[PDB]
Amino acid sequence: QVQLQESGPGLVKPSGTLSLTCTVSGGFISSRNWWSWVRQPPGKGLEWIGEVYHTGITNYNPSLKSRVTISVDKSKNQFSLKLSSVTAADTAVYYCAREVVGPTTGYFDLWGRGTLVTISSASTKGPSVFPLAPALGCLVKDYFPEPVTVSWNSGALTSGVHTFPAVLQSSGLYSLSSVVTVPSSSLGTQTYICNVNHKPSNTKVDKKVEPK
Amino acid sequence: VTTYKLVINGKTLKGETTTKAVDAETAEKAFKQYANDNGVDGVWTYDDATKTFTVT
Amino acid sequence: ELTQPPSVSVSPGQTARITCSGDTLPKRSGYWYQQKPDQAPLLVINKDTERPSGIPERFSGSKSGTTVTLTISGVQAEDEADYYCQSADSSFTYPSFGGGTKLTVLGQPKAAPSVTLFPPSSEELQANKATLVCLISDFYAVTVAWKADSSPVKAGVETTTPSKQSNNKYAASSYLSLTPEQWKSHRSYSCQVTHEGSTVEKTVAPT
Repeated sequence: QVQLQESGPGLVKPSGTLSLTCTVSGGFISSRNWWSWVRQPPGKGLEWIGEVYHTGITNYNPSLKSRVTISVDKSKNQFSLKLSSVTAADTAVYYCAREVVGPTTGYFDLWGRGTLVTISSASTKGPSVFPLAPALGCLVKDYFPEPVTVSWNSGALTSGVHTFPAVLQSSGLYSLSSVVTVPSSSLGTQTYICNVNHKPSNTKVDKKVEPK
Repeated sequence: VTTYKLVINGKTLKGETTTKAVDAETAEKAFKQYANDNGVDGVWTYDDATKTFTVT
Repeated sequence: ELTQPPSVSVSPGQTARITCSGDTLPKRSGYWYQQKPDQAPLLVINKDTERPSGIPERFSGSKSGTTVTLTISGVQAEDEADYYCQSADSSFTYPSFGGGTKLTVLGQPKAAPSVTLFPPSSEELQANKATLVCLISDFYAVTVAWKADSSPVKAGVETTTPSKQSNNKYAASSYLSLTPEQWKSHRSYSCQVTHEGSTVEKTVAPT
């Protein structure tokens, strides 16, 4: 019935302005609920940001009070978030939420799907690849556009292959690693090569791994 | 701005990549950073019709 | 400040309890949310006891002053998730959450993690960069720590949350970014992995 949907840019350069909009379907903003925003930095807990009533009344998290702005809009039945002077700490999954508020209590019953914004000043960049000489694998170090694909000896070796999730470093570049466990006897005969593809930067490289 | 390509024919590294630049000399500097960042050291050749670099 | 334990482990069929502590609890009301991974949080307990419409009957809550407790009688594999308590803050003006509790449920045989520490590659080091790779695999929630010689390093550390493997076991990774000068200025470097109160270490040194 009543649903919440986020929208807005999923990328903002540092010192820029994050702008999100939550659209309300199957119900009117004119209810006596407070329309709030909550965020979850990847791997961390929940953090309340602020709430708004349909009259325009606002209430903001004090640690963020200076640079937040929550506005309502009944003409298109949505309510917006604007976070300025964004740092890297603002990289988080952003959920708009409906808040039932009594005289003494407040809680969230309805949530939106949630959208991820990543605060990075970066440019499409071919990933640099380094060999982890032996368990063995490759290290993918500096590429900004997210989707990177790793295969091992073409699409042949798929037994005991693990590609770890990417991580966002301080510089704004992504990094990940893919490891495989192999017999400590097959070293001499088999020749191992790891294949990395980065569709946005249009990079396709193969690296051979050899203990030194 | 235009887009240039590079072919890598190194010992353990072999592949291709792209960047965007206004002149080929600036692109040459960009690909030189990439090759060094991955340890490749070789001989550079250039083809202007295909706008493609290649180091061996 | 709302306090709840970081992790609680069970096996199928028994009763599971998660306890959230906080000073403002009596004069206010607590609330409990369940978060399936990669999904929005789901409210599962209202006004310290009330079950919302849609949650299985096995989800009850209780309040004992400055203590709320979420109880799952007859736990099932469809409840392995993260659970957040929520209340008001010290000033009764803003909602506050807890640290969060990773509730693990399935009881396939407990697995001791296997750890591999990798040195910086020769190719990376000629580029004036150093990055140590700690790889943890084949375990069934894990904490990681880094030590330079005999002192804890809390700078240049990156950690990835655990991810299931092909063989249903969990795996995680950590990175330590250094300049090459710090790599050669220390005798060794150690990765310290704590898993369910059992700790395994690995060490590397420059060649």
